[PDB]
This record gives sequence, C-alpha cells and structure tokens, in this order.
Amino acid sequence: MEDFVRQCFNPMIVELAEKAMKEYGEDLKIETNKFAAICTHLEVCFMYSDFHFINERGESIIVESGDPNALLKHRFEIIEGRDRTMAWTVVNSICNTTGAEKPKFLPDLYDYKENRFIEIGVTRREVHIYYLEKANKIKSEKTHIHIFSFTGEEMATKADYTLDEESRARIKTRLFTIRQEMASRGLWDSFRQSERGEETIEERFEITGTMRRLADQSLPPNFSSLENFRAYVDGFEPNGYIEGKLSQMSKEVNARIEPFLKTTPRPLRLPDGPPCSQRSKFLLMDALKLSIEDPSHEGEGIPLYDAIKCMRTFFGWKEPNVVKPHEKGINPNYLLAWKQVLAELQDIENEEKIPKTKNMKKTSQLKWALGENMAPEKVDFDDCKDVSDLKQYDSDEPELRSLASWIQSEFNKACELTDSSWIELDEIGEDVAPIEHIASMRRNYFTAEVSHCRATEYIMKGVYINTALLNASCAAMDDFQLIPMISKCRTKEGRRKTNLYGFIIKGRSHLRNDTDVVNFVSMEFSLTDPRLEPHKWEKYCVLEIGDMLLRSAIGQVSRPMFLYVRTNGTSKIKMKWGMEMRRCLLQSLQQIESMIEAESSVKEKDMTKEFFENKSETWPIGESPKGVEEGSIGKVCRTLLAKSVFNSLYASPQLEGFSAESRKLLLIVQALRDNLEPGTFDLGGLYEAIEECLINDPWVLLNASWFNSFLTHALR
Amino acid sequence: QVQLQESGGGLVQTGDSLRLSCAGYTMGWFRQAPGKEREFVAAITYYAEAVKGRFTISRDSGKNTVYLQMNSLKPEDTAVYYCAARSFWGQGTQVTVS
Amino acid sequence: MDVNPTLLFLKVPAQNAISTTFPYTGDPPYSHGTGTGYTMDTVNRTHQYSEKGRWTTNTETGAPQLNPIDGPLPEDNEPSGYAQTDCVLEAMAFLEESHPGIFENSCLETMEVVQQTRVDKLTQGRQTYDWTLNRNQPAATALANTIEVFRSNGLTANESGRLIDFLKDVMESMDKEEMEITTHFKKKQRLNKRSYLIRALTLNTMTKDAERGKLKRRAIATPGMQIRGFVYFVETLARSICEKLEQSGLPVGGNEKKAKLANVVRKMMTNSQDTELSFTITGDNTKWNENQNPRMFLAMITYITRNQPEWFRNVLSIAPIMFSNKMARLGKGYMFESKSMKLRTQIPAEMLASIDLKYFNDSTRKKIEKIRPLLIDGTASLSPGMMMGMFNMLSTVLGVSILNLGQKRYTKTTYWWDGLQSSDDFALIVNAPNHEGIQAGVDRFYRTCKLLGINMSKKKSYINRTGTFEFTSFFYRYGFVANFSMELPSFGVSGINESADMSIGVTVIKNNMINNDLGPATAQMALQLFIKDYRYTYRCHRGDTQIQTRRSFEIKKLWEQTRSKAGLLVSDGGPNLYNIRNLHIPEVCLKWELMDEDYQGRLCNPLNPFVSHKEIESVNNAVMMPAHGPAKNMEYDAVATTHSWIPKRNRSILNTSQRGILEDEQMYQKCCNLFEKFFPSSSYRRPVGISSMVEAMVSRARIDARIDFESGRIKKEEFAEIMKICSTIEELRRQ
Amino acid sequence: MERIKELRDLMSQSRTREILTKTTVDHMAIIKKYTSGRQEKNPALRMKWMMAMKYPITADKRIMEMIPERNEQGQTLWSKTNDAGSDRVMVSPLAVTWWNRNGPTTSAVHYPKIYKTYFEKVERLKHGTFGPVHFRNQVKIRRRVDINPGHADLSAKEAQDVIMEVVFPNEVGARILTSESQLTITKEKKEELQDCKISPLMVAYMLERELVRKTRFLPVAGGTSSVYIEVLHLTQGTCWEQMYTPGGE
RNA sequence: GGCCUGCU
RNA sequence: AGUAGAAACAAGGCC
Repeated sequence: MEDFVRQCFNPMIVELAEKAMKEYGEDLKIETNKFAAICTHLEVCFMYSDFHFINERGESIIVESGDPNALLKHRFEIIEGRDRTMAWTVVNSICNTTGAEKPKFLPDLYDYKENRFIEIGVTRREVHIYYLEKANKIKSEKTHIHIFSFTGEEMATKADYTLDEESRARIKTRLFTIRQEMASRGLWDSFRQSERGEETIEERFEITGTMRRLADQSLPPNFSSLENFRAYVDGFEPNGYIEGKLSQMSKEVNARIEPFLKTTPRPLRLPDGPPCSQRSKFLLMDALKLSIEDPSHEGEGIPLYDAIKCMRTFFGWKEPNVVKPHEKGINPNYLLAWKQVLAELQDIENEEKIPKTKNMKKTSQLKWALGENMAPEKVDFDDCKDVSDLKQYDSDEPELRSLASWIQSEFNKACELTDSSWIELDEIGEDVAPIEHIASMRRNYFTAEVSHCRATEYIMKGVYINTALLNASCAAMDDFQLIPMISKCRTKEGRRKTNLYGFIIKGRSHLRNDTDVVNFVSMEFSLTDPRLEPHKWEKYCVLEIGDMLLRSAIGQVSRPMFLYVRTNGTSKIKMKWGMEMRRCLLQSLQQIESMIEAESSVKEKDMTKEFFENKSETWPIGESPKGVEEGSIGKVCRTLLAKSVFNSLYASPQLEGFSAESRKLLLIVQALRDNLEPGTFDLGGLYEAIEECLINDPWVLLNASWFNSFLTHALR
Repeated sequence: QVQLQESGGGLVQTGDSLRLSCAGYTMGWFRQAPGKEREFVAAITYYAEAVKGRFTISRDSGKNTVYLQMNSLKPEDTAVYYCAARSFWGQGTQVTVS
Repeated sequence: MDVNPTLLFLKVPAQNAISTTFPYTGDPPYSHGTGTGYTMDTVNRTHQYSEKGRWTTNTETGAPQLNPIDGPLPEDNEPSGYAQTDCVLEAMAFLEESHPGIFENSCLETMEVVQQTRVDKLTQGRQTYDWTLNRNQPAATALANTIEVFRSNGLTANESGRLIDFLKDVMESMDKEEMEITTHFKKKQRLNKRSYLIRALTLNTMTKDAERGKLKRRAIATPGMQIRGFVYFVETLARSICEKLEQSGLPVGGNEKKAKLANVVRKMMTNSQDTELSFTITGDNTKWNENQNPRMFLAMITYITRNQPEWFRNVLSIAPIMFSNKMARLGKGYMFESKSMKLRTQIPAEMLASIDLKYFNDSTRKKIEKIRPLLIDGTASLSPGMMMGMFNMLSTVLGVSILNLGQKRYTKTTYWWDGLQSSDDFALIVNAPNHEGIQAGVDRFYRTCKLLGINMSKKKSYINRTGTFEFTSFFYRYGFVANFSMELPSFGVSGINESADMSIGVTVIKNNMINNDLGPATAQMALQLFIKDYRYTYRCHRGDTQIQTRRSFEIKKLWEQTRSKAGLLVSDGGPNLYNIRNLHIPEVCLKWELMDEDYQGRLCNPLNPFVSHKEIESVNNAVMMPAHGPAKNMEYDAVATTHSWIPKRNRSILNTSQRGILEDEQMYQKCCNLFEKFFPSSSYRRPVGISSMVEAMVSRARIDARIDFESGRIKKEEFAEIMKICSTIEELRRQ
Repeated sequence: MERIKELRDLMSQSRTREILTKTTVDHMAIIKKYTSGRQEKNPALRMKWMMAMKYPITADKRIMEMIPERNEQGQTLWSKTNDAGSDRVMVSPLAVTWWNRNGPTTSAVHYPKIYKTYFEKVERLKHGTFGPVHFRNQVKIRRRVDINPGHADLSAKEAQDVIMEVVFPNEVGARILTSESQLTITKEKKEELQDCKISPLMVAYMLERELVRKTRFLPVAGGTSSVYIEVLHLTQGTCWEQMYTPGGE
C-alpha cells in the first residue's frame, strides 16, 4: 500500500507525515493505512489553505500563484503539520490575541473573516455521521466544522461554507482521484476500516551480549549464571541460616566489654626530642609597640606615614649588630635587609606624599631571604631518568619534638588584661525589643571583659597582617612589597592610639593552588632577650637595634631593644583563615552565654549581672602548685578566647586528630564520672590513635599535657 | 492533476525519423525553437502546414500516452517538443535535426 | 598559676562544653600533591581484607577479580569482607517480614520514576569522570560529550529523550567492535571493545580536602557517565525503601535525626522495667566502604525486586554488575625531585605498571609491588568492595536490616537491641536483664555484623548506660546539646556576591539561633563581626569614614549625593540596620522606605548589565559545602539588585589544548539565548520534543509576526519581510 | 524583526548552523549547561581573593555603552576583554556603585508588588508589638511546620501551571486549570503584573515561592503558626521566651 | 627585552 | 633557607 504514497504525493507531505508518524512512537511497517489516511487529511488541509489570500478587506483574494508583493497574506493558516507543542502554542497564541475560546482538541486551520478555527476531516464513512461524531467529541464548540467524504458530498452546520465553491469542486475531484486510483490498486478490503485505536506497548530492557557475561561473573562463588542465581533467590526462604553460622563461627570473634574504672586510664605519653620551637607568624608575648596617639580609626589612615611617624617617636637608634644568629641562614642578609628597610623608609619620608603602598628593590639579600629562583625547574621524565639522585619528594613523619615550658607561659600571658581596648565594634540597628536590650547588655559586659585582653590584640594583629598580605599578594604578584604591622587601640583616658610592631616584606606570590606558599620576611621590635630561651627561637635571627627608656622607680631601666627577624611563609587558605580570627570571639562568648543561659534556666531570671559583678561563682580554669585555681566568669571568657585564638594560630592536622581522639576519651571519662558504668572494646587502640597525633606542634603537645593534668585531677 | 513526461527526442540525421511519446481529454504537441515562442505541431487529428504529411499524431488511451511519429526530418524541425493537455504542459523533449 | 581550659570540664560536664573541643577556627588540613599513594593503599587494603576469597579473570575485561562471598568464616576480630549470601538473604527476608509490602511498593514507585525519568536529570550532578577526555568534568559537559560520541557511532536511541533509552544505548555500546573518540592537541582515535569496556567501568580517584577530624588524608572516587543512570535508579529505590524504615537516618536532615534518636532511646529505656538494664553503644564502623561487596548489593536488589517485571529487575541489576567489575584510575601520578641537578619531574600514574621502582621509597615501593598484578591499562581492578560511599542508601538498608534482626522475635533470648544506623556510624541501645545478657547481646550483634561484611571499630566505639551517647557529632545527654562549633566556618562571607552574601550571612545567623541554640548577645556579636568582614571584603565601608580603598571615592560621592543616607545598602556604604528582630528580612526590603527614589530606581533597574539569571534552579540557591558533611544547597532570600552580579570565571583554559571548549560554550550560549528569546519559557520549564531548533524558531517567527500584526507594532511590509526571511533561512538550512 | 535577524546571522556561519540543525529541542538543557567552568569548592576564599583584583566581576557587553570607561580621576570602570566562555566583559566593582549614583533611573514602584513575600514580612514586623521576656526552661520539641506564610494551598507542580499561565500564557500546552481557586489567582496576578518588566524568570520564581506550600522540620515550643514560625528565632530561646504578636493579628 | 594565565 | 607534612610550594606554559 505504501507504493501509493511513494508514487502520488509530493515529498513535503510525505516527510511531514513521517515526522507525525514518529511523533506518537508507533512503527509504519505494521499499519500503513493510517499513514495514507492522515496524509490525505494533511493534503486536503494544504490544498484548502493555500491559493487563498486576503488583503486589507475581507473577501479573500484568490490567486493561482502568489505574485511578488507584500500582499501574500494567507486566508487560512494551518494548525496541523506541526508538533503537539507547537500546535498548542499556536492555539494559545490565537486565543490570547483573538480573544476567542480555547478548544480542547487540535484544530486544523484559522480564518480571519469569521475569526475562528476549522477542523477538517475527510473520513471514509459518509459525512452526516462523522460530523456529529467529532462534534460530540468536542464540547460546546464555536469553531465551525466541515468534512467531506469520498462519495463527493459536503455538509456543515449553519449551512456555512466559508470560501469559493470551485475550491470545493477541486477538493472532491482530488477525492475521487484518490478513490478511483485505489480502484486500480484495490485497497477497500481494509481501507474503510483499518484503524481501531490501538495504544499499547511493553517496555523491554534486555541484558544480552557482553553485558550478560559480566552479569555471569558478578555472582557468589558457586553460581554459574544470573538466571540460576535469580531462580535460587526467588526460591530462597528463611530456614535459620544465621543461627547455624553463628554456632559454627569461632568464639574468638567477640566484642567483650572491658570495664572502665578510675585506675584504668593511664596518662597520655608525650613525644621526646629537641624542645618545641615557635611557629607563629608574629611575636605574641614579646611584642613591642611604638605609638603616636593619633585620633584615626583602625582602617582610617595611610600605613607608611603612620609607621614612619611612630618610628620617629623613638630615639636611641644604634648601628644594628648580630646577637643571636638564625643558625641555618645568612644573618648578614637579615642585617642588610633591616638597614635597607630603614634607608627606603627615609627615602619615602623625603619625597612629596607618602605612597599608599611601596615596592622595594629586589636585591640579592631579599632574593635569598624570600627564596627566589629556588624552585627546581620543571622538566620531562624522558630527559631525566639516569640521574641517580632523582627520587620522590621527602614524605615521612615529621620530626619529633618534646614540649617546652614557653608555650604555657605564652598562653598564661595571652589571657591577661591590658591597658587598652583592642576591639572597636561596628553599629547595629537600635534595639527595639526587651530581649534585644538584654542581648545588648550581655554583649556590652563581654566586650568590657574581653576588649582589654591580649587575645583580642593578637586577633587584630593577625587579621590586619593577613588581610594586608593577601591584598598585596593578589595585587603586586611580582614585586616585593613593604607593609608595616599596624594596630590601633584606645587608651583608658579615651585617646586613640596607633601601634607599630614592625614590618613585613612580601615576596613573589604567584599563588595558583590553595596550598601554594607565599614567602615573606618579618621584622619585629622587642625587649625580650633571646639568650634565655634560645630553643624557642630556632628559626629566628635576632639583632640589637637600640635602647629604650621606660619610666620606672629604679632610676630608669635603659633596657636593650632587639629586632626579631625571620623568614616565614603562608598560603591563600592560611591567609583567608587567619583573616577570620574574629570568630574566636564568637566561639568563646557563645560558650559563656550558653553557660549563663543554662544556669538561668534553673533560677527563673537573667543571671548575667550578678555573674559579672558579684563574682561569687568560679570555675576551675587552671592549676597552681598549691592546687586547682578557680576564677570568675570573666577569666573563663578570656581563657576560652585565648584557647580559640591559639587554635586559629597553631592550627594543624595534628590538632584536629588529637582533638577528635581526645574528645572521645573525654566523653568516656565523663561517663565514668557520671556513674554510667562505661565500657570499652579496645582502649589501647584509642590510646594509640591519640598518641599518634602528638609529633611536634607546641599547641597540641600543650593540649595533651593539659589533658593529662585533667585526668590526674579527675578520677577521684 | 495532469503531469506529463515527454520521451523520444534526440540528435537525428536530416531525412531521418523520430517517435516522440508523452506519458500522462484532448492532447496537443507543440514546439519551441531557441529563438521563438510556441508553434503548433499537431493535436488529437490536425497538423500544421510546415509538418503535414511528414508527421503523425496518435494516442493509446489504455496506456495513457500520446505519440508523435516524425519522419523525413528537416533542420527546421530543431526545437524543444512539448506535450499539452486540455492548461497542462510537459517540460518538453529536445529534438535536434542536422 | 598556669591557665588550663581543660580543667573547666571538672565543673561543667563534657557535653555541656563540648564546643571547646572543636578547633574549627583554624585552617582545615589540605592535601598538597598526588592522591595516587592513597588510591593504591586503599586498593591493596580492600584486596587484603578479602584475601581468603577466590580469584578469577574476567573474560571481557581480562582483569583479575577477587570474590570473597561465601568464603571462610572469620576467626579473628580484624576487618573481613567475607559476607555470606544466605545470611544476608535471610536478613532481607526478615526485614520484609517485619515490614510487609515494603519491597513491592518501593519497586512500584521506582518503576514509575524509571519509566518516566528524563535524560536531563543526569545534568543535575557535580563533577563526573568523562571518558572521552579521561578527566573530571561537569556532569552536563560529560553527558553532552558522551551523547555526541554515541550519535557519531550510531547509537541514537537517546534521541527519544528518555533515561531508560540512554541506558539501552549505553549497554548496546558494550557490544560494539570499534568506537571512535575525538582528541585535541582534532584527531579521531579508535577504541576497541576491551579498551572501551575498561573506560566505561573505570573510576577517577582524587584526594579529599577540607576534611576535619583526622590526621591522615583519604581518597575519594568519581564514576563515569555510563553508570550514573543505573546508580540514580538504584538510589531512588533505596531512598524509597529507607523512607519506610524508622531505624534509618540517612535520607533525613539533622533535626529529624535528633528526633528519631530521642524517640528510640525513650522507647528502649521506658519500655525496659526495673529488672532490665540498658546500655548504649556509640559505634563507628572501621573500613565501612572497603568491606561492602557489590555482589551482595546485587543479591539484595534481586531479592527486593522479586515478582516484578523482568525489565525492571535487569535495569536495577545492571549497576551492581558494573560495580563488581569496577576499575579505579590510580590518580594524578607522582612528582620526583633531584636536588643534585636541581630539577623536578611529574610522571603520570599510568606508568606505575612498567616504571622501575628505584625512584620510590620503601612504603610506596611495596604498595606498587602489591598492586601491580591488578593493573590493567593504567587502572586497577577493585572488584572486592565499594570505594567511597556510592551506595550509601543500600548500605544503610543493610545496617537497618541488622538493627531490626534483634527485635526480640529473632533473638530468641531475654536480651534484645535496637538503635539507629547512618552509614559508617550507629547508636545501639541494647537491653537485657543482667550484665551477662548485655554482653551476650552485644557479642551476637557483633558476630552477625561480621557475617554481613560489616565491621565495628573497637577503637572508636564505647558502651555506657543509656542517657549519654554520641551520633554524627550530635552529643545526647538526657537531651541533645547544641554545639555551634560545627557551623562556625559558615559565619563568614559565603562568596557568592554582595547581596547573596549578606542574605546568606543573616539567614545563617538566624538558623543557628533557631537550631543550634545560639544566644542573643552572641548572635548580635556575630552580626557585628560579619558586617565588619563584609565591608572589609567588598571594599564597601560606611562612607563617612576616611578609609581609602579602590572603591572609597564613588561610595563617598554617592554618600554625599544621597539625602536620606539611612537607606543606603551596606554594599554601597550605608549604615547597618540589622538586629535580632530583622534577621529574616532582606536588606533591600528593610531599607526600602528609607531610600531616595533616585537611588532606589538606579539600584533596582531591570536593564542593569550586572544581573544575570540562567535557570529557575539557580535563582536564589547557593551551594555551601558544610564543614563535616556533604555538599548542601540553601535557599537565600534576596532581591535582584545591581549587586547580584556573578564573579569572574577561571580563565585558565586559554593556555590549554582544550581551548575550543570556550568557543563551543559561546556558540551554545548564543543559540540558547536566541531560543529563549524565541521560547521565553525555556528557562523555567525545560522544553521537550523531538524537533530541531531552527524548525521551532522559524515556525514561531511565522506565527508571532502574523499575530503581532493582527494587533501590534508589526506592519504588512515587516510581516512579509519576516515571512520571506523565514523562507530564506529555510532554503539556507536546505543547503 | 531583530530576533529572526540574529537567527539568520547565526545560520550564516557554518558551525552555528550545524549546532542549530542537528541539536534537538530536548537536548536544549544539556547544551545550555555545557560549560568548562567547575563549580567552586571554596567560594569564600576566592571571593576574598578575586575582589583584590581589578575587574573582578562580569557584566553584559551593553555596559560599554552606558557607563564610561573611566571615572573622574581615571579609575577604570570596565574592560573590553570578554569572559572565558561568554560574550560578557569583566568590569570593576566601581561600575556597580557608579550605576547607583549616575546610572539610568526607572520607576521601582512595582517591585513591592512583585516581591510580595518580603514586603509582607516587613509590613508584618513593622506593626508587631513586643512583650516582657520570661526566663524559664523551654521544652523545645521537634515538629514539622510550614515556613511560608503566604502559601495558597498549592504544591510545586500544582502551582507551576498557574505560574506559566500567569507569565507564559502561550507555552501552557494542554493544561487548562480546572480549580477555581487557581482561576482567581491567575486573574489577580495577571491584572496586577500586566506590564511589570523585571524579568519573566524572576516573576515566575517569586510566584512559585509565594503560592507553593513548603514545609520543614524545626525545634519549636509553642507557636506552630506560619506567622509565628518566621520569627521563631526572636520569640523562642534556650531559657527565655519573648512574647510577640505580628502586625497581621 | 616584548606579550599570555592564575580553581582547567 | 623557609612554609608544610605521608606530598607539595618555593610561578607555569607558549615563543
């Protein structure tokens, strides 16, 4: 039958009908009479629509061939011959522009004169039944319907026929051409009734070929095919198989509970080796401040001018000389770098306006100090294979180092009060609710407690230094840059003040990965002689740069004044995390506020004021040789803030591992102290897990010592 | 509705013979020389003065074909020969006599 | 006196101050170089936990595979992957018996979803291993490349737009003699059957960074695109199953987890009378993923899909069949340094099979020596067990089956147990009349776990009396206690854009106040610090200050120009009006009534060249990877302002041979923008159909010109011009 | 006019012509998401790192013809170098602030009508009345509650057709909404937003947010009302309760 | 010396 | 040298 559509109809219509065939997903080889019927429907749609044009009037202009002009409007514009999505697109667009009603089924054409749709259907059966059939299929329709049938008859409601009658003679001539051409073909044994509305399909997902063999190799050891295994599974029913293997399984497979008593836990062993060194990016306990007493705010001002003005406030400069060498570098380079920094600072002082940011010369001194041109050149393996020295990067456990007493004193003095306010908080919306007033009062109390704390000063120092370093690295990637360490505080009298700890020289910072390292050299003034705790300054070079006179009742001290100079490095991640050190304030004060709220849930009243003023209640916050010492809530605030600050400063994988594996043991010990009969399956394994995190970090070793002390004081 | 295809043209000798056929009502054969418009040849019977006695028109209504049997050809018969139905025109078949 | 914060625990219980034990204020550990060492170590460890299995060689991939299932029962407490098929089938049968109709229903909804799912659902995924280039690429890019290759090779069933048809094409590709791929350096290369099989069965290994809570780094894996559809269907089934199990806690959030934990502890302890003792085990499973054999997941799913259409069973079984034969790419490679000659070199991992061992240290030398036998075409066969939690939900199903297997109806003894399982972590409440009963119950639970290939970490687990325990960093002590140290890293600028960062910060403060019991004063301090950091990050200072920045001049002139300066946004250098009462209001709407009409109009102008919206999914959704958890998405309330710009892209593609991808990106985006202008609903609802672009665009041009004349700007001249231009593009597409 | 013209210009060049011809409508989404840009793992780090560069943001090409290349002192506002995989150009953040002080102005009166949810929140809070804070232990119990206070009793898919018919009336397709509540919602949001020119996508997104019901599990103590849950952070705490009555009541 | 890139 | 820690940075590539 398909030979007929090969022969007669034009290409355009046959591929339109083929795409309509693909539309609903049925195959053309099984039933083709539908293809012919609907392609004839589509053909009558065209032949009825084309050759029919309109101009600004009604009364369509009919031309056998559209002449070249702007007057190519089509009388009837076709609906079908398009995908369902576009057919409904045209339906909705016509409804929204023509203000007509939206039909629920697919029309075939639209006309302007009568401003409505045409649903053309030419069926094998006579018209006077198919018409009202499709009419009762369509609900309350104003779209006019018109149908032909092979006998040659026409019909329509309203007795309406919308265009010329010679066109309809055309239609029925086409119709009988179709008819008495099948006459030569002979199809009416099924042509009248060949489609009955079949819609059914079964989804087929068959495993075959290579993928089947893979299925045959992904079974238990004693199975040969997926078919057999699935049959076995379907036939499988529970018949007490877990019990049999449990009985047969060796009894050494057990989870015996070892009781956890007061005498069970042993102190954590600390590693032994050379004392632990300093790792901070700046001096914390041995910092010195040169000040100007200016009225500018933290960010307000220009760095270089402030630094120069602060440094001019000090008199007593001496020619620098080596006091304590780096022990691994070239100290003369550090000396020359310091003198170069001074010289270029003067050079800025001379000229017209202090630059906002200064670049330094790339001398051999800072070329060595900043580690320039030291990365091995990257080459290909095929060119370097016979080199005996060629091997992997050194990948082994870090060097072992024992704890020293300097970190303990540094933390002790990091929780001490100061003679300045190191936090100038921002603005918030004016409090409107009583709860907001309570929150503001609490916040004011904590700010009064923590602002005068060395932890806040360290927070500001780190934030400013890391912000400046990151910005300089991102801006001046190539050229070495000078950045004075600046921090602005407010005195007890209320006068604002600036403080200059020293200088940082940032080097080449072409940082691609988050782990890539930018090297800088840090110089900081101090008065602490490095000849008393040399092991804490393994990586520092310390010079003697001047003498300071601070008013004291013992005449006047006239102390020496040294310069701690070192080469340090950071990374994008480290800079970003060090510039978010202000969340240590959060951590600490959230803990304290949780304490206050928990206690106030007992007594139905806010308990902040008496906690902060009466200072009757105290918490164990340290141990003295006499015994455990307790301090007021403010001291707890400062201690927790210092702990968070040191966590942010000495952060490392060792800290995370020890924190987790020691929190586990802390929970076990707490369960013991709560009389909850705690038990363990392998306590030695937990101890070994904790002890492997303690390698060389001073902070984690101090935490381990604190944990041992807590165990000793606990378990009683 | 009526498509038409001509066959049987080509290069021929002067005095030679040629059978045009047109596969597809009354039918006509018309010709067009390169320097002119349409010229009547034959219709079905009637023939033009320049081709009478030389050429014969015939049709098989069971094969749906009209034939033009050309004999004793002249260089002046050189034209595209078009078949026509009566409004419907073939594309024409080239006849070149030399 | 020496200060010691830990001594604070002598007065404050450990859980009431547990936040102090979370050093989440410093930089988390990161990996620096290759992850090849970790990948090799994981492969060797997975293969040696199942050493007593049986060896075979796949006839298709030619790789050695180790099957430990039904192997000898363990005789020691070391990790073991010798799961027994009959035991696990019985466990699943008991799970079904205790929850009748679970499998049949879940299979019904899964069948619905599978037969109505679309291909585009695969684009909604993070990095995936594209085999066309042998590298990780965004899910959409890899899917597009694979579809292009399939269409070039003759597999065009995916044009049906159905994920099931895409999987049919994927499987049909397995039986092809020779496929063709494209490489740029374009060159057409031919892949034989075995090479393509291994490229479709392989995984890409990387090192996990920003992982807090352990000293050593780990390795993670990413699968290809051929196997992700089957994984999607299997995980859909597993999620539908777990949603019907109250003992599971994987498909829920954190608060739901806490609620279920509280309910289970109350149920276990309350029902226990005075005679029965109760004990809670806070258990962690050692080597959870390395001991879960994909064959056992195949067994579980084929038991689940019993009495179901065979096509459903096949499509759900394809995934574990491929995991059982999965291969893993070793990784980036290894970098060597020579100090004598002062140079460095980078050898790819694919050379580990043949490269001499003189360059490697003892540990790496031994690892390579042990893993070499499993190396096939630069990748190692990893049949014995899963790599990194790809089947999280099925593992949770197995754990829930174990938990339910002790409902006192199967224990047949006075002791019994229950609890909650979330993959790699569990809380187990066991009750028994005497300590001997508790010991026997825990011993039998451990033994049954060892029969299913699941191991309990004795070093990271402990048992106490009920009332105090831990679960996924949630510490329960007669009621869950807030931590607030897990969410600390999320208190900074997110890094999306100005308006997005502001809204996200305020919303995070609000949420942590609602959930993590953040205090009022602490919340105010957090708001102040966040505002400070926000102003210092975006160079948007109050405007009345003299802080010179790259943006302080325009901000200052805008400040001096504005009359009601209280309406200026913090992004434009205005005062901050936020407070505890205003944390749930966008900044634009909070300052709407205070803005000057000129500044208000300039700010919220639709014609601004900065705002760009791509799809309904990416309107106000921000992907923030939370600390100590998987990547998560958040809805943030924000008004589309001129500050909603999107930041610069990487721009490093220009120096790579893969430079033509940018031209393809630009052309695809131009075509997509044209289509959207032709089809405005393209973004909100993704268009569907089987036609091509130009057909729809030209036809809609026809119709829209028509109707927009029937009322609108068009004129006959223009309408006819459009009609004949449509004809022109038609004949152009013809040729 | 224009649209078909850039269509023809695209089809003029062979590569785009092939892309338009061979690519089917269904693959629309795929190729639209086809990109070499990886999703950032650490957005904060790079946002703090990119903002230190010049020209850190991106904007459409049109910015080159609305904003001058430099400001009064000569600080550059935009660059002509396009982004990696787009025709957009990289520009400095000042071009934002500049746009807010001398850029074109419009009538933003209809934004309150569009962003109905946020402005309703603001109005509800502005007329709220606070009360005394009572300090007592709060038994926070976890419950499933609806957060959206303006949901019109419609699901996502249920209101998606409404949203399309309100914004994209022609792409609705087969669906014609039956429920009369949807009829009235369509009428109201059609006549209200008849000429709003913000964007079809944002309008659809905000209509989805407003009408679609959404639910989440939260620890609550009292309240349980939709209006009382949006301020759950302000009314309920660990040991304090703040009586509050939104402006709606 | 000149120019390109900074998660590809 | 320095940062850092089971492998890396201490710029890369292209002419």
